[PDB]
Amino acid sequence: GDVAKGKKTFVQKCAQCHTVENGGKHKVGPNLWGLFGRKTGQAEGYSYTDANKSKGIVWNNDTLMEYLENPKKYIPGTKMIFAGIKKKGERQDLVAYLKSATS
Ligand code: COH
Repeated sequence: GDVAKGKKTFVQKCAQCHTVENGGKHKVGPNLWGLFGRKTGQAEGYSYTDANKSKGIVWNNDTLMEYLENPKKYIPGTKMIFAGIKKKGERQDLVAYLKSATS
């Protein structure tokens, strides 16, 4: 995807609740450094719902694309209150940015 477009999407729709840099702070939601290839609910020092800790899947392109379309459908009980990025292209560019900015 397009990293520069995904970045703007992240700043507009995600930054209020998340940081991406290494050592970044937890805001409403968890810092996302190291997200890819890791199981759900594993950011150090963040208090996740039991649902986000137990989903049990590994975050990658496939699972993040599904999740970001409708967070609560994928993780029922989640405290991330956000409707989702409905357009596939916008979601793909956002995943491209996340992959680039979290490692
Ligand atoms: C109003 C707050 C808010 C918004 C707008 C938002 C917008 C977005 C966003 C924008 C499209 C992106 C890319 C993300 C991405 C994520 N968020 Co949020 N998140 C938010 C609050 C949270 C919270 C809170 C959690 C933890 C949920 C839980 O523990 O159930 C979270 C969890 C997540 C996770 C799972 C982390 C993990 O399993 O370690 C990802 C990925 N996210 N979030």
